[PDB]
Amino acid sequence: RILAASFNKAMTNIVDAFTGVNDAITQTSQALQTVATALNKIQDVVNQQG
Amino acid sequence: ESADVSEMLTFDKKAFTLANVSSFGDYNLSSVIPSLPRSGSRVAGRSAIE
Amino acid sequence: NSLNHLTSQLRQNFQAISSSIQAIYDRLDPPQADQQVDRLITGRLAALN
Amino acid sequence: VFVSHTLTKYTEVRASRQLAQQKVNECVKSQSKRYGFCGNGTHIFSLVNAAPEGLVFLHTVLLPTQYKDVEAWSGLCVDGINGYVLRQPNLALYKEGNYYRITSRIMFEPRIPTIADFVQIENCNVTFVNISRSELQTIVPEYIDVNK
Amino acid sequence: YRITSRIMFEPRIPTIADFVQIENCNVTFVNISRSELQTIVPEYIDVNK
Amino acid sequence: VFVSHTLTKYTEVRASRQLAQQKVNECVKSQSKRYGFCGNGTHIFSLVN
Amino acid sequence: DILFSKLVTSGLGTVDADYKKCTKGLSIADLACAQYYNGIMVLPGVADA
Amino acid sequence: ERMAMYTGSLIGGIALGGLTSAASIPFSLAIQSRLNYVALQTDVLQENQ
Amino acid sequence: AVLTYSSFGVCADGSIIAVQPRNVSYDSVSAIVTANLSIPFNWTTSVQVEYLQITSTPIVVDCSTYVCNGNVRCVELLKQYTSACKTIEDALRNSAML
Amino acid sequence: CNPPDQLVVYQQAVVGAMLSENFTSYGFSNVVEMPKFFYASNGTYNCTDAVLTYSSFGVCADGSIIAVQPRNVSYDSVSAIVTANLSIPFNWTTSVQV
Ligand SMILES: *[C@@H]1O[C@H](CO)[C@@H](O[C@@H]2O[C@H](CO)[C@@H](O[C@@H]3O[C@H](CO)[C@@H](O)[C@H](O)[C@@H]3O)[C@H](O)[C@H]2NC(C)=O)[C@H](O)[C@H]1NC(C)=O
Ligand SMILES: *[C@@H]1O[C@H](CO)[C@@H](O[C@@H]2O[C@H](CO)[C@@H](O[C@@H]3O[C@H](CO)[C@@H](O)[C@H](O)[C@@H]3O)[C@H](O)[C@H]2NC(C)=O)[C@H](O)[C@H]1NC(C)=O
Ligand SMILES: *[C@@H]1O[C@H](CO)[C@@H](O[C@@H]2O[C@H](CO)[C@@H](O)[C@H](O)[C@H]2NC(C)=O)[C@H](O)[C@H]1NC(C)=O
Ligand SMILES: *[C@@H]1O[C@H](CO)[C@@H](O[C@@H]2O[C@H](CO)[C@@H](O)[C@H](O)[C@H]2NC(C)=O)[C@H](O)[C@H]1NC(C)=O
Ligand SMILES: *[C@@H]1O[C@H](CO)[C@@H](O[C@@H]2O[C@H](CO)[C@@H](O)[C@H](O)[C@H]2NC(C)=O)[C@H](O)[C@H]1NC(C)=O
Ligand SMILES: *[C@@H]1O[C@H](CO)[C@@H](O[C@@H]2O[C@H](CO)[C@@H](O)[C@H](O)[C@H]2NC(C)=O)[C@H](O)[C@H]1NC(C)=O
Ligand SMILES: *[C@@H]1O[C@H](CO)[C@@H](O[C@@H]2O[C@H](CO)[C@@H](O)[C@H](O)[C@H]2NC(C)=O)[C@H](O)[C@H]1NC(C)=O
Ligand SMILES: *[C@@H]1O[C@H](CO)[C@@H](O[C@@H]2O[C@H](CO)[C@@H](O)[C@H](O)[C@H]2NC(C)=O)[C@H](O)[C@H]1NC(C)=O
Ligand SMILES: *[C@@H]1O[C@H](CO)[C@@H](O)[C@H](O)[C@H]1NC(C)=O
Ligand SMILES: *[C@@H]1O[C@H](CO)[C@@H](O)[C@H](O)[C@H]1NC(C)=O
Ligand SMILES: *[C@@H]1O[C@H](CO)[C@@H](O)[C@H](O)[C@H]1NC(C)=O
Ligand SMILES: *[C@@H]1O[C@H](CO)[C@@H](O)[C@H](O)[C@H]1NC(C)=O
Ligand SMILES: *[C@@H]1O[C@H](CO)[C@@H](O)[C@H](O)[C@H]1NC(C)=O
Ligand SMILES: *[C@@H]1O[C@H](CO)[C@@H](O)[C@H](O)[C@H]1NC(C)=O
Ligand SMILES: *[C@@H]1O[C@H](CO)[C@@H](O)[C@H](O)[C@H]1NC(C)=O
Ligand SMILES: *[C@@H]1O[C@H](CO)[C@@H](O)[C@H](O)[C@H]1NC(C)=O
Ligand SMILES: *[C@@H]1O[C@H](CO)[C@@H](O)[C@H](O)[C@H]1NC(C)=O
Ligand SMILES: *[C@@H]1O[C@H](CO)[C@@H](O)[C@H](O)[C@H]1NC(C)=O
Ligand SMILES: *[C@@H]1O[C@H](CO)[C@@H](O)[C@H](O)[C@H]1NC(C)=O
Repeated sequence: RILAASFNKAMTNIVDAFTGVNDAITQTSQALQTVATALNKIQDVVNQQG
Repeated sequence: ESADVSEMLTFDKKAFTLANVSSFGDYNLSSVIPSLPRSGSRVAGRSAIE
Repeated sequence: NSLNHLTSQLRQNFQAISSSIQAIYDRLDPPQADQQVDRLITGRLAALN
Repeated sequence: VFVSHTLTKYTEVRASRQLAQQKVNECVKSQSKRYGFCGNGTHIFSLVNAAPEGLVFLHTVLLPTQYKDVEAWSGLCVDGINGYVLRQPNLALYKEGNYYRITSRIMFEPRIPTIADFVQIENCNVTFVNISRSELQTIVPEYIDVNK
Repeated sequence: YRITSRIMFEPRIPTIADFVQIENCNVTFVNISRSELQTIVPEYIDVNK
Repeated sequence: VFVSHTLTKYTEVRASRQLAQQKVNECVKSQSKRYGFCGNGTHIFSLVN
Repeated sequence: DILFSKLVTSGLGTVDADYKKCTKGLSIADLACAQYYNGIMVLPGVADA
Repeated sequence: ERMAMYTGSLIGGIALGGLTSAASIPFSLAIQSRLNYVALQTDVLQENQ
Repeated sequence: AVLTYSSFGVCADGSIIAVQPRNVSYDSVSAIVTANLSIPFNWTTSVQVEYLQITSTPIVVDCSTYVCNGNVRCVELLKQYTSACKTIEDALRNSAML
Repeated sequence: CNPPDQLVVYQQAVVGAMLSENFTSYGFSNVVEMPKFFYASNGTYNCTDAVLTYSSFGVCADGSIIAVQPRNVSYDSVSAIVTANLSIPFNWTTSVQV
């Protein structure tokens, strides 16, 4: 039960980090840091084809 | 290039304090352990191999 | 493919009288031939790069 | 110049595509014990989703939050002539109150000691638990000294 | 008799927990009786019989 | 031309950097049983400088 | 869909052209059809949605 | 500076044995534990160290 | 720090500060010894994200149209560069197929 | 006036052509409409195997264009620890992959 509750909380913060509603507090966790790194790499690819 | 290199460079103060030559007993590891900071303002220096 | 591209680049004139270095020195005095040979030198070094 | 730009990018994508296929086979389809390949902790499972020009992985790992201290022992020495060590090197024998228990060193999984959990060796250590055949029941509840 | 690891020579006294029972035997197996199994497994006591 | 030289070198470094991270996680921190990844024999421990 | 809309839409990037519309002339050619007139053909993405 | 802290932490991690209160273990025990990962050690006196 | 490069970083107000490595607790190989051992007892679930590119939009160019713009007289001059168009078109087509 | 087209070659023969107009060009007798181009071939569209493929498109030996599907495989699964009927492999075959 504790594992499931923790997983549900993490998945919510992941969607929040993809949108940007928690941008000012994303630095509080390394897990949220990986989302910033992933978004930066996707943004680079999106800005390079043309 | 500066982002993924920074992700690799992690630190552990707990494990760092075991960098003595005395922690390895009969195994001579003096050629690889960090050098003592000569005049402060830093925590470590290059080893006898670097 | 890489070798054929490098060898074929030797036939280019690079806006010179001819692609043959000997042909330039057979037609002009050294003061004028050297200026035209420099075109082949720069063009061929670009092919090597 | 354009061909040079495209060929260079195919090298970047080809390297990253092979890594993505390894992560699908080792982190998504299977469970991996290779440390650091599917996160930074103990891997459980992974999820994947489509992303622009690529894939996105959602690694699910376990991170410890609390620790338990146990007074562990290296092994048993019975009658001073019989030495015993645990069958798996990743298991540890410890004392809890008046009895003994066996746990994994990776996760705290208490287990009742059984005679099949030990491997007999030729000699003993000074650090082994001193015990006689008659009292071995206190460590292994199922043991019976039949021959005595 | 002794049991050792194939990767590194670590001798070990054979215990009944080191074996797995199977349905049939093979011609190359070591033939003993229940009465003499002690020679291979020193801790084996024939409770039955 | 200079941009081409730098990008091509970054391809070499990016591939070698990923291998270095794998060797830190599998040979330096943990003990590896993957044959040939951390030498040619049975791996015990690895150091880095 | 978040990762495909939240990020900048690649309208100015590599989007394949409707060749069936580029030669009809019923509207002035967009960026995709304009490149087709210069022989540049962006093939459909192998990663079909 | 960061390199010395990075390599120094990794070298010191080999001496960690998971003891309570972070107490360091003799390095002979660390080698013995890594040897056990290869094969279950039966040499009790550890002469090969 | 919101923007970083090597050992330097800047925060929201623009002050420059020195960046430090992330704190991590290294895992340790539990020793087989008579001592006091610390063993993980409670666990939490953490989700981490990784992005890997697997494809790039293939592009093929018709050499005759790009350089000659469909001029009939130009394509006749292009035929003298026998290995030019063939090498470019082959390189792009093979990469797209593979 | 003359935008570029693409020709599909298979076993030293032209089996089809991709066109921007609804014309039976290059002598082909059949033309079909695809989402982003017209396709001219000579074939009858009574096939399911593709000899040449690109992305979601493939062509049969007679030149008919069809939509290619992912390869069907059976994924391996972790056998759960539970009281129920379980399926366990019983027979095995040897396969060589290059
Ligand atoms: C794997 O990743 C985690 C996630 O970042 C690594 O860091 C550890 O993360 C937790 C939080 O997720 C930290 O907990 C916090 O620590 C401070 C310590 O003073 C405390 O004030 C907070 O209340 C909270 O407990 C944990 O300490 C942190 N580790 C360190 C050394 O800071 C984890 O270390 C990684 N593990 C591996 C094996 O790579
Ligand atoms: C690894 O590759 C092999 C082939 O090299 C895959 O085997 C194929 O698996 C599929 C799905 O189980 C089989 O299809 C089924 O076959 C039966 C009998 O014809 C039919 O009744 C089903 O409706 C379906 O068609 C296929 O025949 C089989 N092929 C071979 C040659 O064995 C296997 O699935 C792959 N495994 C993994 C884990 O990727
Ligand atoms: C561990 O190795 C170091 C480095 O080789 C030894 O230090 C050297 O000792 C020799 C003794 O003949 C001296 O000549 C060198 O000048 C020393 N070098 C340095 C850099 O200190 C050290 O003695 C060894 N220690 C043990 C206990 O084996
Ligand atoms: C086996 O016995 C040796 C001694 O013969 C043990 O080593 C001693 O361990 C204690 C506790 O760490 C140290 O204080 C002694 O100094 C050690 N003696 C020597 C000679 O090194 C060793 O720990 C035992 N090994 C096992 C696996 O139980
Ligand atoms: C287990 O018993 C042995 C003796 O059979 C103990 O080892 C002796 O300990 C004393 C006290 O330090 C020494 O003087 C002897 O020389 C040791 N003898 C041997 C053969 O090692 C041992 O201390 C007991 N183990 C425990 C964990 O209490
Ligand atoms: C163990 O006993 C079996 C008894 O059958 C032996 O196997 C027989 O060996 C004899 C002599 O070669 C053959 O004629 C029989 O046909 C074999 N029977 C079987 C089982 O096929 C076996 O050789 C003995 N093994 C040892 C090592 O004692
Ligand atoms: C492990 O830790 C326990 C406590 O959890 C230690 O027990 C103490 O041991 C000293 C020995 O002089 C006694 O004075 C204390 O009174 C003991 N405390 C309790 C609560 O019993 C024990 O010594 C440690 N053992 C090892 C092998 O490291
Ligand atoms: C597993 O399958 C077996 C049959 O292979 C099931 O056995 C049946 O169980 C029901 C229970 O109501 C009986 O009515 C049937 O007569 C049984 N069939 C046979 C052939 O004996 C069993 O229930 C299944 N069990 C699980 C746990 O999945
Ligand atoms: C090793 O540890 C001791 C602890 O007293 C300390 O004096 C010594 O300076 C340390 N070694 C180095 C090289 O810092
Ligand atoms: C046998 O069972 C009895 C209880 O009926 C118990 O007292 C005794 O200790 C058991 N024997 C052993 C060896 O534990
Ligand atoms: C112990 O067991 C053996 C059989 O293994 C038996 O012969 C012997 O008499 C028993 N008792 C003693 C004291 O050895
Ligand atoms: C011991 O073996 C005999 C046959 O020799 C059998 O009848 C008996 O049931 C066995 N003992 C037990 C406890 O089953
Ligand atoms: C890492 O640990 C050091 C102390 O060892 C601490 O000063 C530092 O602030 C920690 N973390 C970061 C992210 O800087
Ligand atoms: C584990 O930690 C959680 C979160 O604090 C707590 O609710 C739970 O009761 C703990 N479990 C144990 C066994 O200590
Ligand atoms: C293409 O031409 C065929 C044959 O004349 C006709 O049946 C079809 O309707 C046409 N389709 C379009 C979209 O022009
Ligand atoms: C395709 O078939 C048509 C039908 O008349 C035929 O006339 C043409 O020669 C054939 N050519 C090819 C490409 O098969
Ligand atoms: C399609 O192919 C099948 C199988 O070869 C064949 O029997 C049939 O005559 C063909 N035509 C139609 C309309 O099904
Ligand atoms: C794969 O499975 C699908 C759906 O069940 C089926 O329609 C198709 O014929 C199968 N084979 C191929 C090659 O797509
Ligand atoms: C396994 O399958 C093969 C044919 O593939 C058959 O000859 C053999 O008898 C089967 N074995 C069993 C044990 O069912």
